[PDB]
Amino acid sequence: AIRVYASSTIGNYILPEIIARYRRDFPDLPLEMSVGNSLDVVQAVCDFRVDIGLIEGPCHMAEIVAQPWLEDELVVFASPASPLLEGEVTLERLAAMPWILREKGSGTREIVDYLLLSHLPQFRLSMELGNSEAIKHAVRHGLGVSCLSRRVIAEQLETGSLVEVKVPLPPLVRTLYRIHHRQKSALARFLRYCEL
Amino acid sequence: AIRVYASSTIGNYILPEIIARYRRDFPDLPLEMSVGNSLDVVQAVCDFRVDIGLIEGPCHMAEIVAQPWLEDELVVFASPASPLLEGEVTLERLAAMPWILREKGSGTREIVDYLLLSHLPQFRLSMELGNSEAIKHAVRHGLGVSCLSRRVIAEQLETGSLVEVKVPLPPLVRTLYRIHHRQKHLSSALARFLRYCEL
Ligand SMILES: O=S([O-])[O-]
Ligand SMILES: O=S([O-])[O-]
Repeated sequence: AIRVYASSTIGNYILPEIIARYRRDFPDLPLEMSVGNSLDVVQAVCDFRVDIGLIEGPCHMAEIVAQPWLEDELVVFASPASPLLEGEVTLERLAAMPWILREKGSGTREIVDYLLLSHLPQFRLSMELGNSEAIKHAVRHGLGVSCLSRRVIAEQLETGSLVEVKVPLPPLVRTLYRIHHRQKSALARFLRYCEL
Repeated sequence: AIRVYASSTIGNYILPEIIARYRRDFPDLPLEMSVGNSLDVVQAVCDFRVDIGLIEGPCHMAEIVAQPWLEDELVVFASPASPLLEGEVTLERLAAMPWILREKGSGTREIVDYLLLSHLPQFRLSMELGNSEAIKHAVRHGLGVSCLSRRVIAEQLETGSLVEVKVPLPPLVRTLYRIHHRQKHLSSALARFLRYCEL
């Protein structure tokens, strides 16, 4: 049996298909998947409840072995009818927007705090939501702007109900990590399917 | 000064359109939205942390006033390659498929257990997932079968990545409840927001 805990982006937009490919080639092999945020994954790995954990924020703990797994780009997005789309986008223009952010303790919020909102002086924090679907649908209804992994809003980017905003910053690329406890099981068979 | 705590189905697929229309005609008034599961909302209203709660499961707590608000139709669904799609679907066939269900404390978990899972004897619980999106894509890739609100899987029901399964049972309709504390009856500004939540 394998126990995997993934953060929101991974557990909802990367992991389901991997399990499909895994349980296709290995039926009768158990897999219990749990999805929370990056903090919940880290604490669940520390408690010896899961075998491996997949996080989208950093993790600098002595008892945790973190290895880079995939790359992921966060994007500022807005509704197509947003005034931010017309004209040159600057830092001061982005700080003046109503930002809908993920709760503190999520990897998305921590990374965007480091790469983006760190340079938006006194950015207006309009709403804090505990999941990215509520953030996605709020932004597409013109309730503000946000920053999420491209995997979360991919379908809405192609459909058109959400438009990527050109940010005057280097691309907001982040690393998704695989973690496990140092002091801690057919994982090699499962880790095969997490390769590109 | 209005704070609303809603469950995952309501917060993700209903409230955004309402709040947008509300902030359009009333841009001044503040509006704080929080989304969790049904137990999150119930516990928050009991603790006076939020003015009103919107849930997708029953709530029978003593000092919580629950009133039906909307109706919501749950759907048994699977991938286009499931054996549940053809023949007469029976309860023994349904119980024999891998069921991906929500975590306990979700209104969806409690309602499908009462209206459906109670009638599938010895159903296999393949997985338990904390959110309906992971469920939606797990079944979309073929991991099994589940039951979610039609609002959650409407996009996929359209394109065909997910297919509705006919259940030999009455249509699985649930009631979305609006709750508040028996001690704190809702204010007048809160009432104006409720007009926008109605059909
Ligand atoms: O769920 S993640 O954004 O930590
Ligand atoms: O998240 S809901 O099912 O309470």
